[PDB]
Amino acid sequence: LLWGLVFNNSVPVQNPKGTTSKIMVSVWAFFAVIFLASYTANLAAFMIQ
Amino acid sequence: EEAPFVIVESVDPLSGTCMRNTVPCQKRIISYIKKCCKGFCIDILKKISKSVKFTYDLYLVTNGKHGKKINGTWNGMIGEVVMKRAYMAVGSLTINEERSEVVDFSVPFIETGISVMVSRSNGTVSPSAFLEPFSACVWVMMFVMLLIVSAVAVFVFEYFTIGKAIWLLWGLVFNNSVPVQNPKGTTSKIMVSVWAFFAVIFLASYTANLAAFMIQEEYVDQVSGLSDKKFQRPNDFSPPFRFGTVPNGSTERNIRNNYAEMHAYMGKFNQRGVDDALLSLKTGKLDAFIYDAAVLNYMAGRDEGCKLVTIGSGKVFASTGYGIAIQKDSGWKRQVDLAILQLFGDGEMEELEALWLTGICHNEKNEVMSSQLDIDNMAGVFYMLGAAMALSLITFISEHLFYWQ
Amino acid sequence: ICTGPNDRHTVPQCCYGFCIDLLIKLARTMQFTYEVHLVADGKFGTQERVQNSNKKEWNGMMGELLSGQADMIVAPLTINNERAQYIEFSKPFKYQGLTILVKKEIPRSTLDSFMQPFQSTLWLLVGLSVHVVAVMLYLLDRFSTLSSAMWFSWGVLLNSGIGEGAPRSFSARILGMVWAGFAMIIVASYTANLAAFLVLDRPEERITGINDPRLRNPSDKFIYATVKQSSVDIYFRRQVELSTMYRHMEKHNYESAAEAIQAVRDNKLHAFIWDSAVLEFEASQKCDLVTTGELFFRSGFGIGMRKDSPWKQQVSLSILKSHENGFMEDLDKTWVRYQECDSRSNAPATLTCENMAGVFMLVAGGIVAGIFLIFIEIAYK
Amino acid sequence: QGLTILVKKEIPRSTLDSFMQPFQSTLWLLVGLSVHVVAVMLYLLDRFSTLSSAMWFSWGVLLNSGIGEGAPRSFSARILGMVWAGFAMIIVASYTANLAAFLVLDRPEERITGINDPRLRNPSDKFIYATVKQ
Ligand SMILES: *[C@@H]1O[C@H](CO)[C@@H](O[C@@H]2O[C@H](CO)[C@@H](O)[C@H](O)[C@H]2NC(C)=O)[C@H](O)[C@H]1NC(C)=O
Ligand SMILES: O=C(Nc1ccccc1)N[C@H]1C[C@H](C(=O)O)Nc2cc(Cl)cc(Cl)c21
Ligand SMILES: *[C@@H]1O[C@H](CO)[C@@H](O)[C@H](O)[C@H]1NC(C)=O
Repeated sequence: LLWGLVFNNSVPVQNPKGTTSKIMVSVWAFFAVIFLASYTANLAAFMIQ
Repeated sequence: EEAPFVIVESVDPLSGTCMRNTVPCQKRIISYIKKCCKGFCIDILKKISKSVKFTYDLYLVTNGKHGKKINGTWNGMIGEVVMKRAYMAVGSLTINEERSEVVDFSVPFIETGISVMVSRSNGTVSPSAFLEPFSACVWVMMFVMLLIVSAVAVFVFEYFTIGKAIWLLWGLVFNNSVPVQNPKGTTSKIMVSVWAFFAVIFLASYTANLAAFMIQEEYVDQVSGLSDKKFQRPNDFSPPFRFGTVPNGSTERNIRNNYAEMHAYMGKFNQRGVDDALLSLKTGKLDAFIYDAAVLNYMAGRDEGCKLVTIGSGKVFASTGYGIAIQKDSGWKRQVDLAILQLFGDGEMEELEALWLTGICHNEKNEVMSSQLDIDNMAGVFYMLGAAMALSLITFISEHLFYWQ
Repeated sequence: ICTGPNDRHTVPQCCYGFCIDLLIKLARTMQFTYEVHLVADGKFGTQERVQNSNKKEWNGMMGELLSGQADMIVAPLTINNERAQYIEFSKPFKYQGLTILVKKEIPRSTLDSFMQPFQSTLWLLVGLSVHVVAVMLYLLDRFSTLSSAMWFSWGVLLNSGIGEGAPRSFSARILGMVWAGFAMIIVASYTANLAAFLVLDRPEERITGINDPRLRNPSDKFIYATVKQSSVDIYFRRQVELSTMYRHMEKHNYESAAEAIQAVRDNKLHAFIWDSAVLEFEASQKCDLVTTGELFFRSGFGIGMRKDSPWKQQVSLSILKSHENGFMEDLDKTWVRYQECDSRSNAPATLTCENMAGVFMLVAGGIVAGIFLIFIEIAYK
Repeated sequence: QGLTILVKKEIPRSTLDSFMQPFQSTLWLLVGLSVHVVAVMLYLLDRFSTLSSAMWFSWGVLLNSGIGEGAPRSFSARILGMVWAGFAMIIVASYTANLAAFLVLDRPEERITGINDPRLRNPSDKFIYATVKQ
């Protein structure tokens, strides 16, 4: 699941229950969305030189 | 010398009194303390002497002023031509009427007037940022295709609920809000998988284009002109900002003696010496600056970096010219004119200009990265959010509206 | 009133305008009674040899002043040296210069089709490789759910959430974990390339003044000229460093000053040389046509008088004092300042439907493919 | 041969500082407030014709995750969330665009160009340069 989330949501799976777990995973998703975004940003540079 | 039109320079012990290409300003100023001078108008005198061919001294002014009078008594270079102690005066000098009356004036050779200088800008971006990358047409064709494909889903699953498929589909465009009941049936799934393709192309193309509007220019950023309330109303719209000029000069009478408030308001924020205002505007001490045209159009183009630019140079205020002042009614006034009107034809004017006047920031500078705390320009989407909230409240009103029946 | 002899028809009509405004203003100062008429020849005038050895005459209104017909000129009459030897000029009231005209460059000319950033090869390449890896996963799961895996694969590329498949193996798992990475990479690179195409599509830079090197010697994609026998050639031909452009123009010349605008708007002239304050008032009105930012010949018009009228100095003083109160500025605002249109650098080219329509064609393709494919369920059942 | 000028290597990597940089702290807290705002609004609109549920749903959809299986049972909440999602997408989009802008138009400095470089027409004291005397 985690590895899948980074690469923009392959396929849903068994979501771990428990409030604390869900908090941690929701935090991880933030790092994800920042990462993929920054990637596309920079890869939109090398094609301008 | 009060500008990059005449330059004062001390004496050199090596090559005589000083270098070539300069002429001795031999002025027994205070009591034959020699200096020497070069620059722009010096060049034009060194070409006047090529078609009138006379001899001339070069002595400066007792008062170092620009020509305001008091009690009818005249100061400045004018003040020392009115008494005809000196047959002729050139250099940096405007042309008004109260000066045009005492003495005469030649044909002007470089046009000037009034403009404004201000620290340039930050990088602003239009509030319309969000809406830009599309014509409104696609934005309705969206709903069109949504409804038609939902009808096709009706046709398909004839062989969910149609008040629900819209939810899933509309969700998919905006990057996958939340999974819901996936309609079964192979044909349906094919149609929806097709729709997802349109989605991924759409969001992509969007981000692409919205990554353009933030790479082009902005920032007119300052004013319209002397007619703005910003100027004439000192505290109405924005209380604290303040500007000024330098007194003692020509550009006074063409504001005071025709405008009312700005004189009494600037009477508390004037600076002795020119570049004092440059220092002030370097560190935000003063907001705006008014002065002659050409001195400004030069002082900007040769700073460290063009953080200080004219307010839309194309507009000028009280456009007049420099010139060459002659004692009253001398027979020379014609020749010099006949003289100078040659040099405009022979291209030499542009030549001397390029010899002194050109500025560094002539090209359009890079539109700066606009890092944003800009709640202001992104506000429109928040306001559409609120509009959604209002649509929510009225839709809830519709609940009771049906409920009483 | 205006007695125009160029209707041989001398006809009384009316005339007005910026200059007329200045004249009617100035009148109140010095008690002027005045008829007004036009010039039969319809040209300014210059020194020209006549009778092939006899005299030097002025072929126009300037002569009409010197001849004894006129007594004062008010029109955009230029100032230079040559004329200054027989006239007396007031100070100049309206500076000006030399500029060029070109039609509006490009409002929206950027994109063609959505597949454009890729090229057809890689499309079919990934379209094959997806089924490839699909069936590979199928076998790897089968021998320690075919249509399932086919979905899973051909979906994960499409960001959807269709199907609840999964791998039960270990091999399939470790494979898909990077299949996903390839998926993300494709979409990323696609966005980047489309951004590049949309940001560095500079159509063309608006030609910059007379010193534009494209004019050092012109390509035939630069049609431009003046009106034959103007007062601009006195700086074109009389200058030596322009004789090449002089020859290009004498061959490319247009008929009338209005024919210039007619030809530019007709996509037959794509740049035009003239004075600033002659075109600039037509750009801000003919919104499809704008000027270049540069100034070439520094000069400003003025009022002409016969040599040593007893008020030369006087009218010059009045025109000075009347230039800074508000007359010239306000008269420009109400008479030369439409400000109707404002161009800028190459805009970021808002998207239109007509080049984004291509994807809707695949939408319609799905639509039509539906009612075909539907009965296949009924058949297979 | 000819006459040239020497300058050290200009910049190999001098671009970015921190990830929050393209935004500025104000809008961060603004959206952080508005998310709970719309959350509780949805809560009431569903409650009076599942609180922690809606709190998730909201504060998740911004984060692209797939956490929680909540939903709206009302009609008002539905029509509201349908555009809450749009605002979500818009924020991330604009964020990417701004970061791209910051990474593409950070020209540190252009290497000074020959003797006719105008910066040398009269030098700033940030231009130390000379020859060997005699
Ligand atoms: C220039 O303006 C200043 C005031 O704005 C005045 O300079 C004063 O300078 C003169 C000459 O040095 C002194 O006699 C006065 O006493 C100064 N004023 C005061 C209040 O002390 C003067 O009006 C102008 N002087 C010149 C030379 O232009
Ligand atoms: O070129 C011409 N006549 C011409 C007509 C048809 C074909 C060729 C030449 N006139 C010039 C000269 C004259 C002037 O005082 O500048 N009138 C005048 C006034 C304005 Cl506003 C602008 C110009 Cl260029 C002109
Ligand atoms: C933005 O403007 C303000 C005041 O004008 C000042 O911080 C500075 O000039 C600009 N910012 C930067 C980073 O230069």
